[PDB]
Amino acid sequence: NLCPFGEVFNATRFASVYAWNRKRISNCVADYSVLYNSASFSTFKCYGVSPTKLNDLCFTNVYADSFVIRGDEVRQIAPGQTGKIADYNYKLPDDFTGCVIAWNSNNLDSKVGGNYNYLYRLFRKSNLKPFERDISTEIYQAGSTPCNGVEGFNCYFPLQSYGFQPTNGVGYQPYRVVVLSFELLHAPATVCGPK
Amino acid sequence: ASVNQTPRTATKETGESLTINCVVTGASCSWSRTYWYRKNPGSSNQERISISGRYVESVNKGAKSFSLRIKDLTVADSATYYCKALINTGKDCTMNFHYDGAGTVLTVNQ
Ligand SMILES: *[C@@H]1O[C@H](CO)[C@@H](O)[C@H](O)[C@H]1NC(C)=O
Ligand SMILES: [Cl-]
Repeated sequence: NLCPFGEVFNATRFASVYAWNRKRISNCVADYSVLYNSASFSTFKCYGVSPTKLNDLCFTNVYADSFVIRGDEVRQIAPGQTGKIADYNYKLPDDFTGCVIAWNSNNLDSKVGGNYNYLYRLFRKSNLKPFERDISTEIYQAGSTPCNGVEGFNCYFPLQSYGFQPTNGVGYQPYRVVVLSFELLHAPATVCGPK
Repeated sequence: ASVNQTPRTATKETGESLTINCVVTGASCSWSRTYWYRKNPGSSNQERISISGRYVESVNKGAKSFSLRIKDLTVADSATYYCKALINTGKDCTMNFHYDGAGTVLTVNQ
């Protein structure tokens, strides 16, 4: 009966942003007041909905995307943004209907000597469409000469590690991010609030 | 669930070669190779291994395995080598996370 939002926010592991995860939420009641009444988030921004009114709303489906980025990239998780993350890793649509939530996760995701287990995509032939995901590992041809799957000058591996160090300032620290999409289609609603 | 990497340790003389195998274990879902990397003694840095020349790799989806081969071993190749994979998980194989092998400690002599 109760939507499994705990599993999303509380999960011990989070995805790399380039390999971001999505959880479908359906056929359940969701008490969103638990989120918005929580002071543990550094970012909590909604588009097209007022969070306080969620507990009295119904949607066809809810989607929860989650991943880690650095603090000064959270700005890119908004409609109409550009940057390595927005262009090449995770893109919201211009008409996004949902909420972006984030918090500093230095005390989980930083490691002494550096945590290299979080990755992002540095290059791509074209920008991602909204909610597109790209997990490929092809050598990126940055010049005119074909790479033939070999690295070298202007032939670049496309993923790069963040390398999160606890001694880094907060703009460079890891942030966990949860994007809630609220989908409304001409179909029976399956995700409603306590009212 | 995991990646089983063999051998766990290895000692070789200059000129020989090393083969490392990584078997994706406890997975009913698909997976993909991400990259291989090394950690040099006394450093926390992870140096991704670019596949070319004396570094040959292969992938065998039938055996749920991927491998790396290093030719013309030199003393400076002494390090611990890791394989990283991106594995789908969960009931419907709808989530993914990266998993590393437990590593191959290579010592090169002569
Ligand atoms: C995470 O787990 C704790 C367990 O005590 C719970 O109180 C909390 O509400 C959970 N978080 C969310 C967002 O549900
Ligand atoms: Cl091989």
